[PDB]
Amino acid sequence: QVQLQQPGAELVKPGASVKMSCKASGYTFITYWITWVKQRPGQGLEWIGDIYPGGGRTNYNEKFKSKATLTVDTSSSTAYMQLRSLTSEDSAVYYCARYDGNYVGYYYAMDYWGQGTSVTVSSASTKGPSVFPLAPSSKSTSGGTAALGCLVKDYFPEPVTVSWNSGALTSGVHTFPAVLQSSGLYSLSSVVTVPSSSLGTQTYICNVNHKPSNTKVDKRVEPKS
Amino acid sequence: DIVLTQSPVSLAVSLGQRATISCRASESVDFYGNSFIYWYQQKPGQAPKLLIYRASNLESGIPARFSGSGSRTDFTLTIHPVEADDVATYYCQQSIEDPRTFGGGTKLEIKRTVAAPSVFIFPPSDEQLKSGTASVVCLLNNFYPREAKVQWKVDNALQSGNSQESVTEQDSKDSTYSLSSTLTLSKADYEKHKVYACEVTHQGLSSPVTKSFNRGEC
Amino acid sequence: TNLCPFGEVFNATRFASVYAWNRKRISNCVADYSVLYNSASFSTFKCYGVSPTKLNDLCFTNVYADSFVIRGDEVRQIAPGQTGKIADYNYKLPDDFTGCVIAWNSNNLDSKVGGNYNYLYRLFRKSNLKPFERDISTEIYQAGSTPCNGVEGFNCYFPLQSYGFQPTNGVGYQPYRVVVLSFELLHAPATVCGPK
Ligand SMILES: *[C@@H]1O[C@H](CO)[C@@H](O[C@@H]2O[C@H](CO)[C@@H](O[C@@H]3O[C@H](CO[C@H]4O[C@H](CO)[C@@H](O)[C@H](O[C@H]5O[C@H](CO)[C@@H](O)[C@H](O)[C@@H]5O)[C@@H]4O)[C@@H](O)[C@H](O)[C@@H]3O)[C@H](O)[C@H]2NC(C)=O)[C@H](O)[C@H]1NC(C)=O
Repeated sequence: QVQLQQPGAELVKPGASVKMSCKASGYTFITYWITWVKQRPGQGLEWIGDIYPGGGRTNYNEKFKSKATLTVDTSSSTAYMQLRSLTSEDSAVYYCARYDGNYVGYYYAMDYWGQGTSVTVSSASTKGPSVFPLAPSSKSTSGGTAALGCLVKDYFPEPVTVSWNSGALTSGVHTFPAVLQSSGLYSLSSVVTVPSSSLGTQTYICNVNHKPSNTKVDKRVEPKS
Repeated sequence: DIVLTQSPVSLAVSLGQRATISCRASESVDFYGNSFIYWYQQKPGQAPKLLIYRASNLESGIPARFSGSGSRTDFTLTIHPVEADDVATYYCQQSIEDPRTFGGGTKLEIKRTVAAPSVFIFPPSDEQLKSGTASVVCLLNNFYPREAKVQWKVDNALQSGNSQESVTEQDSKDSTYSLSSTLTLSKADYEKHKVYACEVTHQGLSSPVTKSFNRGEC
Repeated sequence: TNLCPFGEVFNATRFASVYAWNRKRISNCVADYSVLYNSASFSTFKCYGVSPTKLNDLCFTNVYADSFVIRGDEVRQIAPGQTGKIADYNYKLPDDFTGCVIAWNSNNLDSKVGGNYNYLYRLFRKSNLKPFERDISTEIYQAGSTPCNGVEGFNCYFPLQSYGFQPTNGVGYQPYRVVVLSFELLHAPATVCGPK
């Protein structure tokens, strides 16, 4: 079970620094190169640099030698990337991945990846969301089913995660991407289509989790009146 | 620095049909018979996944529907037959020289049969109205193709400039989209009007569909 | 035509035991790496501080070609920062190593029917090797408080142990020939270059 694990998100102030971790397990950490890659929202991938955990030799993209410093801690099987003097242009997802470096085999192929650390560079304060019901309508079987949901509003930074009924309701759930409002806060809706008959019999609860503010809201959604 | 250019930028293909994505290198990536080109598949919100290494070698666990070919400057990833869960962006990478560089990506969309949206409208909750802002939401569920028009009408007047749309990624199983349109008003403005409606135009609807409510459940 | 004598190292009829690893100093020549790139034998070809594709474009003050035989599941120890019997007691690369490690299966040459026992490694040592140290001592290893007086006994072991290379063994326990090319850049003028 080869695994590379990265923290999901970081919020860091402009001009400050951030240090991100990539915890390796399921293989011998010091025999594979670790590489780091940048992906700005909606864009392609950009190579930052590589480190060989046995002895710590590094190789840097010339674009990033002033921005990034790669280290490892072999005792913990953890690789780190430090980014310095952050600007808004450094807001992005940073991936770690491994390659074996064998010229007659996989060579630079990245067969295993961490799931990325999403870095937001902002001076704004952390704000937990307000969760409001999108109540099902009394009119029955439009489209053959009823719809209901949660409006998750006025939170910062991303991300928020939504589940329904603690993860027991997964069918027909649609969680929209967050939109950045003019206020500088994020907003998101999560909806689910359910049988119109089940409106009385079944309780629907959206579970909203905003880890950056350590907020968890469980909001029951009921027909109005 | 080798520049890799991927075409098409976007591509729509039906189930069972063939998708061919091309990668063009500003310089040859051939070294002693090897083409150091790699292909990755990235589904939204996830790390890229290795598909092909050394331009034609399939990574273990990857279906043979994926194939890589080409030499020197021109390379191709082929998906035949295309399936529903192939919705992703596809990237090429070169490693003949440093810095290793990636192409800009090719986004693959599944063409399926037309499907009309199911339309629902949601009034603002009373809890939100206590804060002084009212959000009215219109939901278009499980539709294809992506093009849809959502028009907000307040007391029968078309409203523009105070609404925002968000769309999901194409569903990995049924290949539909879903869309929210949110109309934002101050509490005072919301309370000045009675009829709230959203009207949806879409290729799957023989004529536009309107969902509405009267403020205060009138 | 003054080609660096890679064939003398890679294709030498005899290879050394890893505890007595051989070193060939290479200088004043043009190194044609094509012969390495065009070889289908190599199972390991890993470079550090240098790129495998860029070798023909680079110039070095000196090249050392170190060679020896180990078993296959030990080739992973021939790399910077490694631990284990081979890396600690037989052949150690520094953290800042600059060069390439090349290995290929040599079962057809270095095994024989009753087993080949002429290849050995150091099993016991009082301290780890320093990088690029070659220890050929056969002195009895004192594992306990009792002195050994040159004689094997209860806590007194001969420090070397034979590989038993059986032709029918699995690949993890088959012999692999290894060449380690180290490229040293000094401030002195360069003597070894690939075809630029
Ligand atoms: C250890 O010993 C073994 C056995 O003795 C050695 O193995 C032999 O190695 C040679 C290579 O050194 C192999 O044979 C030839 O490889 C030649 C290399 O080809 C290049 O150069 C030629 C002349 O310049 C040319 O014909 C050829 O043209 C090709 O490439 C061009 C550029 O890409 C292209 O335009 C042409 O159209 C063409 O495709 C190359 O430029 C070649 O001349 C021969 O055809 C053959 O391939 C042997 O097969 C190996 N034999 C075995 C049994 O393995 C080994 O190298 C030794 N190791 C060391 C370290 O010395």
